[PDB]
Amino acid sequence: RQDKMREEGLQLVSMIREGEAAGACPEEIFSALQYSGTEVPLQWLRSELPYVLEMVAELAGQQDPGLAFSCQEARRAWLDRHGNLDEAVEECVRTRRRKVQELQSLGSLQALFQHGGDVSRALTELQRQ
Amino acid sequence: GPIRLQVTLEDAASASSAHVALQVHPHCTVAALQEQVFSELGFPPAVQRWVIGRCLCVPERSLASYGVRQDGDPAFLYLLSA
Repeated sequence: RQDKMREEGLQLVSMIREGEAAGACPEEIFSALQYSGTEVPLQWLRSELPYVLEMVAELAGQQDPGLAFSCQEARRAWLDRHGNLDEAVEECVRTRRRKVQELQSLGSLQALFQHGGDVSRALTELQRQ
Repeated sequence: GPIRLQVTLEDAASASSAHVALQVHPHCTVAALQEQVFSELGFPPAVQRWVIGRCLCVPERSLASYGVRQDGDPAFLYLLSA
């Protein structure tokens, strides 16, 4: 008395195992719980998350234009920040700035958007005429 | 000073035969614990997911942040299926 800590731990481990069995990584389950604590995070990912990633993308694009964001970049920032929307947007625009800076020649922007922030997929596709 | 942390190892396959106790400083970071479990128990930190209470731990924070206070405080180490 009283280590309900172990109860909460077992609960999260349960949801993490269930997520892993459905292809969801623990960061997805935990990010779902931390951003509006849905009692089912598996339903929440498919159900409520798309508009939230769209939110990260809209705020991120509005913050430091022009450097549009892809859904994959917003998702990666969102998961990398365990669901913290402001941190997610900041890391999103920060990582995209890193990716346009990383390119050898361009500035171009369409290539990174079109290939979900993949530096070398946008690099290989933008080598065209 | 050091405290007895009650790590319960959890895996994709698991029901409680394997428990572990680790002396850790609450002021030490979760990353430091990850390196400790790497050398001690042989688990690479890339596969380690620490759960303390209702939190999937971030390696930058201290165990006290979640938080490790008394001895015997329970933690869970979920290992990923590489």
